[PDB]
Amino acid sequence: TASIAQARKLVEQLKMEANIDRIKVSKAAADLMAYCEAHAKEDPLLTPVPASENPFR
Amino acid sequence: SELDQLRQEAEQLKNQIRDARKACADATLSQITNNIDPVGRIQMRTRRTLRGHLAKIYAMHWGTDSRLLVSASQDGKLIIWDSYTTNKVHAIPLRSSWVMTCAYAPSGNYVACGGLDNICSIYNLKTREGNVRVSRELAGHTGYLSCCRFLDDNQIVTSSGDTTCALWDIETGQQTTTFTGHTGDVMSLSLAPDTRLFVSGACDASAKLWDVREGMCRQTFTGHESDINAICFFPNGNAFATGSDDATCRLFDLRADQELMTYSHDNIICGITSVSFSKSGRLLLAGYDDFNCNVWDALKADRAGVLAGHDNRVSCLGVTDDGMAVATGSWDSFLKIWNGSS
Amino acid sequence: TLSAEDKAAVERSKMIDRNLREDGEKAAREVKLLLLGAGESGKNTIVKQMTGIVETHFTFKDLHFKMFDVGAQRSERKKWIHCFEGVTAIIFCVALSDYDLVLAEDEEMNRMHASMKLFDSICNNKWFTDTSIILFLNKKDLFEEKIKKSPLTICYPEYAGSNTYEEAAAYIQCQFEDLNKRKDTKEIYTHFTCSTDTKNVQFVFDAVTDVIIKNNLKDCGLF
Amino acid sequence: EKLLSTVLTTSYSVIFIVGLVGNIIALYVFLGIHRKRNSIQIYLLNVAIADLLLIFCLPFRIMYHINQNKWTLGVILCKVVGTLFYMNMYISIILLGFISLDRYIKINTTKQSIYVCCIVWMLALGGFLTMIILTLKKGGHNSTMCFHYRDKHNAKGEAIFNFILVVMFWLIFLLIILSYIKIGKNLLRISKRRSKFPNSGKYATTARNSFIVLIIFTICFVPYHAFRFIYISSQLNVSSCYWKEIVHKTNEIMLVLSSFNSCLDPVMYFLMSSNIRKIMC
Amino acid sequence: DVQLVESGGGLVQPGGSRKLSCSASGFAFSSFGMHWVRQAPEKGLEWVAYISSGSGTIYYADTVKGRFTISRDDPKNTLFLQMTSLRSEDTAMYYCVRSIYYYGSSPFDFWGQGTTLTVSDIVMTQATSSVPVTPGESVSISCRSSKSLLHSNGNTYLYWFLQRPGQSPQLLIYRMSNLASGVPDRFSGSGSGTAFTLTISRLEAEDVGVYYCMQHLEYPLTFGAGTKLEL
Ligand SMILES: CC(C)CCC[C@@H](C)[C@H]1CC[C@H]2[C@@H]3CC=C4C[C@@H](O)CC[C@]4(C)[C@H]3CC[C@]12C
Repeated sequence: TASIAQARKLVEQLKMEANIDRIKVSKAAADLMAYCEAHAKEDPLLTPVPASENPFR
Repeated sequence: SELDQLRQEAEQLKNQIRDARKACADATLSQITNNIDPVGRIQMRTRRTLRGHLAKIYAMHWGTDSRLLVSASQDGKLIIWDSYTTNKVHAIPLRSSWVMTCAYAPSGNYVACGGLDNICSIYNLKTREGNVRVSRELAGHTGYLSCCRFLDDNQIVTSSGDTTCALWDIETGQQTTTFTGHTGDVMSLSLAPDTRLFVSGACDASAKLWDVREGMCRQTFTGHESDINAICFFPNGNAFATGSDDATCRLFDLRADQELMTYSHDNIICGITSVSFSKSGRLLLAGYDDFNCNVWDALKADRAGVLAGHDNRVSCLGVTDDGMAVATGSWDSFLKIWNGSS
Repeated sequence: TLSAEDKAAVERSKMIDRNLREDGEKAAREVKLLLLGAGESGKNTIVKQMTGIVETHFTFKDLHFKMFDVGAQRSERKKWIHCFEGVTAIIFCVALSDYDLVLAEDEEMNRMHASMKLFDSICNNKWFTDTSIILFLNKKDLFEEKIKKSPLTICYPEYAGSNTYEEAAAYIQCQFEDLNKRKDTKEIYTHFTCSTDTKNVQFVFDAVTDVIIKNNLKDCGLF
Repeated sequence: EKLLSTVLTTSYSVIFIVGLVGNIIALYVFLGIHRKRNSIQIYLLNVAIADLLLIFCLPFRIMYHINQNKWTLGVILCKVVGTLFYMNMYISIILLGFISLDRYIKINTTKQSIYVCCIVWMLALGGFLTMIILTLKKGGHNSTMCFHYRDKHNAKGEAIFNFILVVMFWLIFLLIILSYIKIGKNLLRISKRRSKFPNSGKYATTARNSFIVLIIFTICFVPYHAFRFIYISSQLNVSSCYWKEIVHKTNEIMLVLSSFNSCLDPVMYFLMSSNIRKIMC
Repeated sequence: DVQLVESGGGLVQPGGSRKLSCSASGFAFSSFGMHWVRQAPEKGLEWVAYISSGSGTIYYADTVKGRFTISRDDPKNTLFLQMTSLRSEDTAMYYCVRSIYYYGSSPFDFWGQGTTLTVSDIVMTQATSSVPVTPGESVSISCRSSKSLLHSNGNTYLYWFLQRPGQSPQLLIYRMSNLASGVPDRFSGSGSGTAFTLTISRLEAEDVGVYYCMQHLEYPLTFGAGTKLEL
C-alpha cells in the first residue's frame, strides 16, 4: 500500500500549488527590468569602475 | 481502482496549473526588454590566480566582506584565500577528501563542507588555540552532500543525493526540518536574500521553492530536459536562474510561477556546472563543461562575453556581495578573479 | 612595500604552501583503488583479505594502498563517478557461483548478466578511458560445485564448450574481457580468487606495479 | 668547392624544410594541445625551440652556398649567424643529456626542470657572447667569405674554448650511452619476468625505443665530434694545403649530418609516444 | 586553557649570562609568532625580540642586538631567550607574548605572567602620565606618534594594552579600532593619522591600571610612556 499512500500525498501537494496567486508575466517582467535599471550604476561588472576604485589592480 | 482514480486526479491538477500559468503568460520577457539597449561587450581580465590546490576544485564561496573566500578540492584540503593579496589565510585538512560543496558563514566565523561521506562538517575559524577545528559533524543524510548554505551561525540548509533537503540546528546537531518531494538527487540550493525561502534543483529536471519556517514545498518549476546542476536567486528574491546538463539556462519567476527566458546557444552542447548573477542582476554568469564561463544578458538573453582561462571544467563560480569581482574555480586546480576595466 | 604584519602574513602563506607541497608529495606516492562490483559478489570478502564511502588503508611491501568502497550509495552514479577519475586501477569483483542465479530485485534478470552490464559501463566509461581494471572472479570453489548440477548453458545459451571447470572458468573470463572496447588504452588483469586464498593482495601489488611502470613509460615519452 | 657547395645547398634545403615544418608542429603540440607539462616535456619544449633557432640559421648558410661562397651581409652578421648555429647545436646536446638523465631516474621535479633549462640558456648565451667578443676583438676577418676554414694561429683562446666543448660533448655522450643502455636492459629483463600478463610486449617495444634514441644521437653527432679533434689540431699545427682542404670538406659534410638531428628530434617524439599519435589521428 | 609560563629569571652578576624559557600550553605554539617584551621597574614596556612562526624571521631591538639570542622549540612548545653580557640596564620583568599574523588576526592577544631578572624609530608619546577617575564616568586617553601609523592598505597599526596592578598587560584595541576578544564593549579606540584616543565609557573598578599604546607599523616596536588611571 505504498503507492496508494504516495498518491494521496502527491494529490494533496498539487492542490496547494494550484491555489497560489499568479501575476501576469508582463507585470513580472517589468519588475525585473526595473530592478536592473535602478541598480545598474552600482554594478561594477556591468560598468567597470576606474582603476583607482578597483581593489584588484 | 483507488490508485487509478487518484492518478487521474493528479493529471487534472497538473492541467489546471498549466492552464493557470498559460493564462497569465500574456507577454514574453524578450518582448518587454526588446527596446532596451544591450549591455555591449563584457571584457573581464584575470586579476588574480590562486594556486595551491593540487586536485580538482569542486566548490567555492565568497565571504560577506568580498575579500575572503573558501575553496574545496578533492586533495582533502579546505583553503581560505585573501583574494586581494592571494595569501592563504588557512588550510583545513579534511577527514574525508571527497568534498563536493563548501559554504562560508555570513558572520565569517564558520565554514562548512561535505561530500560522498554524507556528512556536513562545521569548522570554527575563531578559536583561542589559533587553529581551525571541526565544531560539528551533521549526520542524518543517506546520500552524498551536494550543497550547503548558512542562514546564521546556528542554522544551515543542506541538500543531499538522497532526494531530500534538510534544515539543521548546528548547536544540537539535529535536522529540525526535512524537505521531501524531489524524485531525484538534489544537486544545488540557493537562499533567498531574506533567508525565509530557498530553491533547490534536483536530477528530476525540476526546481522546488521551499518555505524554511513552514517546511513544505510552495511551488514547483519544470521545463528543463536534464538534471539541474546549479541554481541562483535573483538579487531581489522574486526570480531565480538554473543550469542543467541540456546546455541551457532558464530564468523562472516566483510570482508568475513559470519560466521567463532561456539562455542557450547552438554552439553550446555541454552541461552547465554553476550559475550566478551580478550585483544588479543584469548579467548571468554560467560555468560550462567546455572549459569556459559565458556571461549572458539576463534581460535580452544575449551572450555578452566569455571567460576563457581554464584548462578543465569550470566547476564553480561566485560573485562578491559588492559586485566588484567574480571568482571561478575549475578542475585544473586553479581559482581566478575577474573584473572589467574602464 | 609591505607593512610589518603584511610581511608576516606572506610568511604564513609561504609555510602553508610548504605543507601543501609536502602533503601532495605524500599523496602522490599512495595507490588509490576504486572497489566496485555487485552486492553479495565476494566484495566484502576481498576487503577482509586486504553510510557514505568506506575507505580501507593497507601497506604491502613499502607501498601504501587506498581502497574506496562505494557500494553503500544508492544515488545516481553519474553524479559522483567523475570524482574517482585518476585512480590507479579499478578492482571489479564478480561472483562465479552466481552464473545460474537470478537477481533478487528484478526476479527475471540473470545475476551474471547483471555483472556484465555493470562491467561494460565502467570499462567503457568516459572517465576511466586510461584506467586499468583488476577483475576478481570470486567463489571459484563454489562455482565448480554448481557446474556439476547446473551447466553453463543456462547462463550462456550459445555455449558449445565442455562442462569441465577449466573450460567453464576460461569462457567466462573471455566474455568479460571482450566487453573492453578500448584494448589499447587500458588493460584488464583477471584473477581467480577464493575465500581461503591468500595471494589476492600479491596479485593487486603485481597488477598495480605493472600499471605504475607503464605510466612512467608514457611520461618519459618512450612508449 | 664545386662539388661540396652543390651538396651542402641541397642537404641544408632538405633539413630546413623538414626542420621548419617538423619543429613548428612539435612546438604546437607542447603549447597548444598540451596545457600541463612534466619534466620530460619541459626539456623537449626547449629542444624544439633550440632546434628551431638552428633551422632559422640555415637560410644564411644556404644563401651563401647559392652565391658560390660569396658573402655580402657583413663580418658582424657572419660571426653572429655562425656562432648562433653552434650555440643551438650544443643547447640540444646538453638538454638531450638531461632528458636521458631524467628518463633514467623515472624508469629506474617540474620546478627543478625549469631552473635547469634557464641555467643552460643563460650559460649558453654567455658562451655565445664569449665567442663573439673573442672573435671580433682580433679584427682580422675578411668580409669576402664566411663559414670557411681558419687556421687560428693568433686566436688560441678561441680554439681552446672549442676544444672544451668537444670534451664537454664526450662527457654528455658518455652519460647518454650509460643511461639509454641501462634503460634498455632494465626493460628487457622486466619483460622476461612479466611474460605472463595481459600486455608484456609493451616493455619490449619501449626498450626498443630506448635504443633508437641512442642510435639517432650516435649517428648524428658522434661522427662530427670524433673528427673535430683532427679539425682543431690542424688549425693549431702547421699542415699542408692539400691536407687542410680535406679536413674542411670532411667537417662540412659531417656538419650536415650533425644538423640532421634538428629534424629527427620532433619526428622521434611523434612516433614513440602513443598519446601524440592518437591525438594526431 | 591558553597558558604562558616564564622561567629562568633571577639575580645575576653584571656581565653574566642567563637563559630564559617560555613554556606554552593550550594553543598551537608553532602557528604563533613570539615576542619578548620587558618592563623595567617603575617604567613602561620595552620590546626586546621577535621570532616568527617557523623560525624564518628574527628581529632584535637595537639595545639588545648582538647580546641576546631568541630561539624556539616547536615540538616542546618552549620559547627561549639566551642572554649574554648582562648589564644593569637589563633589570626588568620579561614577558612572553604570542602573536599570529593573518588577515583579521589579533596580534599580541595573550601575554605571559613574566619572569623577573635582576642585575647587580617611531616615538610614541603619552604626555598625560596619570588621570584621576571615578567609577561610572567616561575617560579618554590620548596617544601620539612621530610618524603616521596609517598604511597605504588602510590599516592603522596602533595597539592598546591594559596592565592592571600586579597583572600582565592585556590587549584592548588592535589596529586602532578593533576590540579584542573578551574585552567589554565600553572600551573604544578612535584615531586618525598621528593622534589617537581611547574612550572608556562607564569606568569600573577593574579598569584601574596603566594603559600603553604600541605601534606595529614597523620594527622596532615602540611603546608609549603609559597613562595611569587612579581613583
Ligand atoms: C640572441 C638571441 C637570438 C638568443 C636567443 C634569445 C631567446 C630566443 C632565448 C633566450 C632565453 C630563452 C628563454 C629561456 C627560458 C625559457 C623558459 C622555458 O620554460 C620556456 C623557454 C624560455 C622562454 C626560453 C625561450 C627562448 C629564449 C627567450
